[PDB]
Amino acid sequence: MNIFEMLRIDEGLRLKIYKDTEGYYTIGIGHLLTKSPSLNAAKSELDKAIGRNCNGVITKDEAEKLFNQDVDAAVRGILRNAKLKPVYDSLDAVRRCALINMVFQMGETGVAGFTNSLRMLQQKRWDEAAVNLAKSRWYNQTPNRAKRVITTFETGTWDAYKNL
Repeated sequence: MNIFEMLRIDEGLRLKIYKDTEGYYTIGIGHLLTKSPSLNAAKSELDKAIGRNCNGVITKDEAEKLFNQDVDAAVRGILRNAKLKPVYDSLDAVRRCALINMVFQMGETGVAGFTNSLRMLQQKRWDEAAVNLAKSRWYNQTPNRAKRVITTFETGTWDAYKNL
């Protein structure tokens, strides 16, 4: 299993503009288009993103291209982030994937906000960190996905996804 397969399980794949769990216009593999309520603003962003008139629909290839960019930008974001980089550098390869997954879902800023949990992960206090992470709007709003990520940080294995 790798970051791509992991995120593919968590976000799903949709070839038609859709509304995410927060009600925002999304496409492909969790690619947020706009927080705006206008489906038109969404279609415009979509076209801007693919470089063609898509009329709200994209191919699998297009979805994958977007997904590659997004994973890439998530990693680069963590690496440029003064709060995130040290954590990421301290982690093993599996746990690194769990942090990338949070960043992909909630953005750099959002994750950078989990101060206490970040400190615990750095210190390698797995159990304590799994507990602190669960005390968040994130966990309450998308509990099954949060559980999988949290299990990944707790164990350092892909068990939560071997299921899936």
